[PDB]
Amino acid sequence: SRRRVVITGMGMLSPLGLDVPSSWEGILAGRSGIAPIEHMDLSAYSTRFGGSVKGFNVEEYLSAKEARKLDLFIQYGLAASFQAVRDSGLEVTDANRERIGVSMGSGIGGLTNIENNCRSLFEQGPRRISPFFVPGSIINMVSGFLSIHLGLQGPNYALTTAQTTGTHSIGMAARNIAYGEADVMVAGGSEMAACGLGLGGFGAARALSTRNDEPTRASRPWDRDRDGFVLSDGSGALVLEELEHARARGARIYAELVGFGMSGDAFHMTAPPEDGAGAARCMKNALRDAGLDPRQVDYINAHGTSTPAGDIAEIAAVKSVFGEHAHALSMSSTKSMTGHLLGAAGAVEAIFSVLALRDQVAPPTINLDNPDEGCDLDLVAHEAKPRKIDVALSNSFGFGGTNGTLVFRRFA
Amino acid sequence: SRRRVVITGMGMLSPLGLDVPSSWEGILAGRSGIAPIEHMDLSAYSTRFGGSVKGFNVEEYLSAKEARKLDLFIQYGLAASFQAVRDSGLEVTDANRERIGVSMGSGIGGLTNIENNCRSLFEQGPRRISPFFVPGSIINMVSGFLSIHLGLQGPNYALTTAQTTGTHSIGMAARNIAYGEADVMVAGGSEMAACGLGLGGFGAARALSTRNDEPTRASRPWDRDRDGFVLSDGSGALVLEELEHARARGARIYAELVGFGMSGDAFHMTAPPEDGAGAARCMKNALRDAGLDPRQVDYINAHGTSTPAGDIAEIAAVKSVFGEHAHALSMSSTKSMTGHLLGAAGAVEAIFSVLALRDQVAPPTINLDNPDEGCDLDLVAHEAKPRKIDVALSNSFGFGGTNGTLVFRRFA
Ligand SMILES: COC(=O)c1cccc(NS(C)(=O)=O)c1
Repeated sequence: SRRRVVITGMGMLSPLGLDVPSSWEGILAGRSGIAPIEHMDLSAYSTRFGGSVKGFNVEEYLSAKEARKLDLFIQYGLAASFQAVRDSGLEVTDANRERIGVSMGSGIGGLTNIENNCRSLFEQGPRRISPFFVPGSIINMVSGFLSIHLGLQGPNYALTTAQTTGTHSIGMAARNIAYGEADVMVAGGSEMAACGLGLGGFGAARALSTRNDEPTRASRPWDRDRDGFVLSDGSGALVLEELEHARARGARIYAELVGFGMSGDAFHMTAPPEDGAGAARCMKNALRDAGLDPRQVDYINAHGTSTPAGDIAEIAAVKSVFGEHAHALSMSSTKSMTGHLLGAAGAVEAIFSVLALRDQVAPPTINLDNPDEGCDLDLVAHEAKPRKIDVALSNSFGFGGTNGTLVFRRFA
Repeated sequence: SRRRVVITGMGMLSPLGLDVPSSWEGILAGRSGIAPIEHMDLSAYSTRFGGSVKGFNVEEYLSAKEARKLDLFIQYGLAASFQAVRDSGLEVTDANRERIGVSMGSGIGGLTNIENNCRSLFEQGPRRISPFFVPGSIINMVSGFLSIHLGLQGPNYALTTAQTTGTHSIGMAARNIAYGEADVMVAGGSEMAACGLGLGGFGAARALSTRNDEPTRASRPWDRDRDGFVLSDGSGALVLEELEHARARGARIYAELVGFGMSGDAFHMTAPPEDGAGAARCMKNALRDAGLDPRQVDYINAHGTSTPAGDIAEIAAVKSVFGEHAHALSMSSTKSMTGHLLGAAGAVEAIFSVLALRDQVAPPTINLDNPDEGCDLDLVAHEAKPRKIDVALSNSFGFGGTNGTLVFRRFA
């Protein structure tokens, strides 16, 4: 019978900071982490900026010897996972190791590593392919390398549901705990798709902002002048814990995870439907799961990708789910500042939602100068809004029309 | 209390055939799907063979427009899903479409398209990358495209847990039904890693059989002359359905999925431990989930990959779990014949496990000419064995020490 799941630990790499509090500081100040990309030459690309992780030192977590074998996406997952576990103060013993698992997801996984090894194969032949290519690049190795390093013998898996990976990864880890399969899960995602194939691939789709000359203003969710999403890199991890297990060890509890919703648009491979019908079905699943009256929802951390079609469909989905109460809650897209971390977006945004609850403040949607046709909600334009937040909601929407919703609330 | 989950439809592309009955005819006759890989220069490669899908006609499934947009691994999963849905007799309606979801996974995803779009990027630059590169290539697009073609609005996701993908996909789909989030799920996996990056990547780790001279004898699980796994292509898809829902529409029920177990080894990135302690915990977990005593098990579809470390760890884990019953059960590796479909291994093997229940026969381990040290179990060497099978287990172990077990039971 269903058990309660709380957040005891969190960890992060974002374009705004090398940890949770440095990133959060940035969210509330309305700072941008978007800048021209330097690790490669992008003069042949229509988009030349992104949300880079700045000054990451992997040797704060791992040996240079192991780091050399692993794609940045894994290094980012491990970094945030280590932060989360440390921040929970949990000690892994023989008594508990079978009851602690991990679910860290990614959309694309180790694409830099695959690109480079493709370069070696086409330039020099198959004998130049790294022996570490596969285990150093595949999406499930954040879960595997984390389990090897900490000795987690619990459920060990990884989702790839594109831009919804983070939300789904957290939600299903919660179901693991709630229904007895584990007492603790390390959950979230990591992405690093800032290579030629990513910026080029999203380029060819015409899916990205091309505001090369003002990169900090490019991601402008619900603004009339938005021209696509901003590609960003990073990681989010949370320690999810069964409540009594958290109590029994005097764990500091940030919030409760009360509800998780999934739905498929069954509409289009890449475009969300204009109405947000699938997003609406997903949010309703989440509220029912949480046993809530929708008027209890105080903050929504929107997906808010800064795409024409994506942003407007959220507004419809929300108005549709929350009727007149749509006008009373506060909804923001932190992707105004971080950009879109793809498979990591749901993970870092889950953490912002939990810190919104702890600090009783809605983060801003920056660059929202001229809200677009029908974008007439409290979108927290420009500046953080101190306010009462008892129940917070994090949405994610991805290619394949795959939707995920997380519901958190204050815990007493 | 939990809802019972049965199998009402199954679908497959394998190296043994273009559907289930053809595949299963191969398995029981002990035929091999392994052969030199064609229309592809493997001169510079230590491995020149594997399990191809022979004669696949995607225009039976998709228009040529929509098949050109999609990586072969998506084509293969869609073919298995469409087969499985057809095989179930299920009718999708506005009344049930919110209760039908998809969890089709992949280990590696769209390598072939990454290779080809890479060729474009290096030779000619980023402007030659396909607009459909990203959505044509990412692992969740079997779930995505299937949901769009059939109007499935249920839980829509994808796992990627390396060689455990297929087993985890089916188990977690079963969970979605058992606990009332869906009444039907299409679950399993697909893979097409028979490109340069795949043969090269697994080549570079010396993980592959190089018995180039006798490709049909290369896969020889538990035989003393084994020298690594054979790389194979294809897909498996099962329609999972809540029992009362199947019964109401008078569906043919193949068998019941009664148990699902997971564990992590927390040992090595690619090698299991010697004693299979992790696989042991995973099997124990599945049998507990099924309310089953180990003595009740009759058949095991092994992971049985034909690696030296992997084949022997599995024997130790079967001896540790089953003790005095370990020689009475029958355990064969159908990879002896199909080779290793990686993410799709668990799905076609769940199907072979369901048909071992239907037809009351253990598939052979072919090539088991000389059992190795301590490989003294009933491994069904050379030839299919008719016998009593009430309960059958399917095992999948994966890079990152990610373990998954499914327990099937006869239905009446
Ligand atoms: C996966 O383990 C569970 O116990 C469980 C129980 C109930 C529902 C679910 N849904 S999910 C997490 O697979 O999306 C899982």
